[PDB]
Amino acid sequence: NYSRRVFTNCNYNLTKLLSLVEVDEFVCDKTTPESLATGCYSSLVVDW
Amino acid sequence: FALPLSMKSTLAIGSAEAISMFNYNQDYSNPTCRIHATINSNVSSSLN
Ligand SMILES: *[C@@H]1O[C@H](CO)[C@@H](O[C@@H]2O[C@H](CO)[C@@H](O)[C@H](O)[C@H]2NC(C)=O)[C@H](O)[C@H]1NC(C)=O
Ligand SMILES: *[C@@H]1O[C@H](CO)[C@@H](O)[C@H](O)[C@H]1NC(C)=O
Ligand SMILES: *[C@@H]1O[C@H](CO)[C@@H](O)[C@H](O)[C@H]1NC(C)=O
Repeated sequence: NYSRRVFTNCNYNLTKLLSLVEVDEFVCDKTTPESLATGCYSSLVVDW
Repeated sequence: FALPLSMKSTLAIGSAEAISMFNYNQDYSNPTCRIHATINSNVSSSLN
């Protein structure tokens, strides 16, 4: 039972998530974590 | 240099963390091999 959030019409500070955790592995396709914090999106779906 | 294996994903290609943006940015224009080695205390006592 996991939860999903969709963020639209707001400015995100993805550093807040990454400076609070330590990353053990990232798997990306068509993007990178360096470019996930700089690009502009239509929506941002987060499942955790 | 010295770095733990818990941060082995911090040196990976594309990351928004402090190592790959302040400490070590790797040049991928040439043939490279990043070896995450480990030296135990028995070997690292005669060669000091
Ligand atoms: C399964 O997860 C959902 C959401 O992740 C939980 O639903 C929330 O439940 C709380 C309290 O019951 C409510 O205040 C929220 O509004 C609910 N959110 C949504 C989106 O429905 C649900 O409780 C979880 N199930 C169990 C058994 O823990
Ligand atoms: C190092 O070698 C000795 C034998 O001289 C051995 O007893 C010891 O267990 C070795 N160290 C490790 C970490 O295995
Ligand atoms: C380091 O270890 C070597 C072992 O051959 C020894 O000769 C040397 O004196 C050591 N260096 C020190 C204690 O500063």
